[PDB]
Amino acid sequence: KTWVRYQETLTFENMAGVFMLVAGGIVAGIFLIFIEIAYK
Amino acid sequence: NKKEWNGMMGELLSGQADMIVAPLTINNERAQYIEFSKPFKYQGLTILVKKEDSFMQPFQSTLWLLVGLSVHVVAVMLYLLDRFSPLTLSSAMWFSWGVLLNSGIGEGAPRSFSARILGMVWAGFAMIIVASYTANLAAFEERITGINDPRLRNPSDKFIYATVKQSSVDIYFRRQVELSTMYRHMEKHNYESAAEAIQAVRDNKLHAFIWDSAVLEFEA
Amino acid sequence: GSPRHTVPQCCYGFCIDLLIKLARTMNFTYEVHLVADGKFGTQERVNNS
Amino acid sequence: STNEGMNVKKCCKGFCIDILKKLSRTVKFTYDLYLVTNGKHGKKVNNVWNGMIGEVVYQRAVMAVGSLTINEERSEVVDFSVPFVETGISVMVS
Amino acid sequence: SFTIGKAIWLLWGLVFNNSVPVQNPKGTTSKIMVSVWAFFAVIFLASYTANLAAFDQVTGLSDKKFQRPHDYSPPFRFGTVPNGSTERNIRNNYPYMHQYMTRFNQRGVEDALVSLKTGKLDAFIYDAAVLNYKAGRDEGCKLVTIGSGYIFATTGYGIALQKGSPWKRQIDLALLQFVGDGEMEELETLWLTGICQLDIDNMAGVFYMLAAAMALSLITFIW
Amino acid sequence: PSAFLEPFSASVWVMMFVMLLIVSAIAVFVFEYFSFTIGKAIWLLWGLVFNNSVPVQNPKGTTSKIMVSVWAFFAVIFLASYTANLAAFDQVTGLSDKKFQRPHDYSPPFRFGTVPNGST
Amino acid sequence: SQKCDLVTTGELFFRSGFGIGMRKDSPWKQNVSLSILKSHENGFMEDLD
Ligand SMILES: *[C@@H]1O[C@H](CO)[C@@H](O)[C@H](O)[C@H]1NC(C)=O
Ligand SMILES: *[C@@H]1O[C@H](CO)[C@@H](O)[C@H](O)[C@H]1NC(C)=O
Ligand SMILES: *[C@@H]1O[C@H](CO)[C@@H](O)[C@H](O)[C@H]1NC(C)=O
Ligand SMILES: *[C@@H]1O[C@H](CO)[C@@H](O)[C@H](O)[C@H]1NC(C)=O
Repeated sequence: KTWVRYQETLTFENMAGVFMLVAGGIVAGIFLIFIEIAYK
Repeated sequence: NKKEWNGMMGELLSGQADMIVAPLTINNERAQYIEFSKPFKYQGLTILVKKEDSFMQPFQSTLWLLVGLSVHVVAVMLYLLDRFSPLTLSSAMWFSWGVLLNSGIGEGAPRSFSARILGMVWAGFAMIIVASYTANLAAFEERITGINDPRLRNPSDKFIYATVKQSSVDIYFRRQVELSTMYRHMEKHNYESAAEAIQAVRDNKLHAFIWDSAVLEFEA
Repeated sequence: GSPRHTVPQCCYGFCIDLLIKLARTMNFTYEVHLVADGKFGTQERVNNS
Repeated sequence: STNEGMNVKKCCKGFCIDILKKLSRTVKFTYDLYLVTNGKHGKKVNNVWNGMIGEVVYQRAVMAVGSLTINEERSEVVDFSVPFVETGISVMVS
Repeated sequence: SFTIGKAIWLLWGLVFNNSVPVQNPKGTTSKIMVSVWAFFAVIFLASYTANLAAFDQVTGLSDKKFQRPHDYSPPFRFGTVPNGSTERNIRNNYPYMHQYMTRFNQRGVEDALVSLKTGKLDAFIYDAAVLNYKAGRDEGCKLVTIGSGYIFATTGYGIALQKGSPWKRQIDLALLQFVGDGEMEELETLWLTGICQLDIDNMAGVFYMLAAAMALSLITFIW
Repeated sequence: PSAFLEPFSASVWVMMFVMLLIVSAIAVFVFEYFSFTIGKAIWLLWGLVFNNSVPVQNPKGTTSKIMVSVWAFFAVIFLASYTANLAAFDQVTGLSDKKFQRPHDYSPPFRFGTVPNGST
Repeated sequence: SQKCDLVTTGELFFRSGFGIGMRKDSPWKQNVSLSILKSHENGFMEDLD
């Protein structure tokens, strides 16, 4: 009784590649937007 | 060429000890040398472990290019129907990427007297594709469970199991002749005390540890 | 159900082929008649004695 | 139709053949290896064995160098050596 | 303002709500009907996702699947080999399991292997390490056992001699010499192996219905 | 299911504010190159997640609609991951259950007892 | 295998021996028993299954 009975989508490592590919897609989209602005 | 003992039995046979108040393990060698008493503790062994998404790149890239070529062909044939009526190309691309956008865009409605059917079928087609994608993403080994495991007979750098150096549990594992490979695995990671084993398993350096049951229940 | 209506019909199946195999092994014939009721049989008390 | 047959010579390799060759190197005896023609590993059908148990127990073979499982009936009819590998039972599924 | 006869596009664009503007609703009745139809579309999409969500096997020797697979809809079957010690191990363990094997009999080792490769067999009780070898030499790591023999019998092999053979002690000493120097580990390393969401028909049928939709759009375009 | 700390975990929220600041700076740069999206870009960017925002008239230079579509696809896959997190989030079958040995297969443990020194 | 609504339950007990109900002491029982044993030793139930 005194010893035995007496008791008392992670986005850290899994979605790291998710963050890397989303950031790469964002950088590619921003590059396409600035090329579209510099063209027209 | 004499076999001796050490620790508590090294002091008992040499006169530096008279009464061992300790969890002494009953086996063949210690019962024939010294006398035993009534066993007050009934306790067994157990294994201490550490029990604590194919989006685009692990997912196969055939249907993504298929949807891209599909929306390209849809935009081309809607632009050709806008040519053959029964910023034109920019508004056509805006409509074709705003139907698929599925969140809200500041647009209008193009002249679709013979093209509203294609737009409504493409809208339902895009939503049933993303619904099936959500469905089959939502619908879609650390434990050891004993000593009878051939995965531990062929270990690796992940299947790490050890025991206390110079222990009676190691004597019982050495006595059985079919436990040679696990003995050779545990002798490479010999640990002195139990607190060092707890510190090693806490810092993600271990994956299994043979230890008595009630002590780990108290630690749990 | 019926007072008296028993006609010659065709019997086959699993036990009939077993009996044909038994008649093929040892040289004997048979004669299949059907049971009247549809009960297996228990130890029933009769109304007399 | 009958028990007529011919003596076909065939080559053997593998794990138990390596065990047989290492026993022929260590103990230095001449092996008389032949495949069994009665059947599989063994099952007693009305005091009639078959396979390696039927060859060893009925005084037609001396020993079983090849792979042979251990149960109660084979511990009763003959005696085994020390174990060297843990090959239990499992279930292959699709 | 096209709700005279052309309400089909507006109505089935408000089913999925893919950001398709149509008109500015000034009537209260129209917005109430659109809100009720949108709530119906939301609960219909919830029922559709519930239908899509509702649409290791044996984890022990005392499992109910060995009795009957009634817990699930597809049934399975299994069997062992005749004239072997595995059947005697089953008869010593459970004669009920021997009668389960007697109902679902089979031919042999290679026949059960062909039945596993072609799909004519679900489960097959065999040895522990030999099925691991067959899984390792399997092309593509397909045939994988449930575990590797955790709470199974875990038996071993040996060398059987005659009762009273004087050559037994020398063979025992030779086997103790072969095991206790790493030679048996070399034999177990050399002569063993070490190698070992998506659907097809549904979007194909959706593609057939899409081809029918393109045919109907071509019919409405030519007339 | 009292409160969830799994998707954002108070570490990704800083990246949400950084992306809001970047989209606001891009909107200021486009408005300088060229309409309430000068300092109010938060309601226009984060408001397009729950697909009932007010339609804002995009410029004709094909600038805002591409990043709106990218953020819309990000919101769709974020809601898909949220539904997957919700989907991933009788007790005792009998004597054949693994709970009688140890309920370590599940998260909560339990306990049981009979009469002391009895026939049970 | 005929219909799609006949699924057996998990309960299966009283697994007795179904055979042939024979008469009393008679010399025409041993040959029948040898024929049944001849059916046991070969694949007589397997092909009928
Ligand atoms: C079968 O026919 C033979 C004919 O000689 C004879 O033994 C007997 O009449 C029959 N009995 C057996 C052996 O089935
Ligand atoms: C016996 O008497 C009962 C009526 O008490 C009747 O129904 C039955 O047919 C009779 N026959 C027997 C022996 O059961
Ligand atoms: C076992 O071996 C015998 C021959 O000894 C053979 O007739 C039988 O078919 C084999 N298997 C069975 C089903 O017992
Ligand atoms: C049939 O049974 C008799 C004993 O009643 C026996 O002597 C005879 O050999 C048996 N014949 C065959 C073919 O089994």
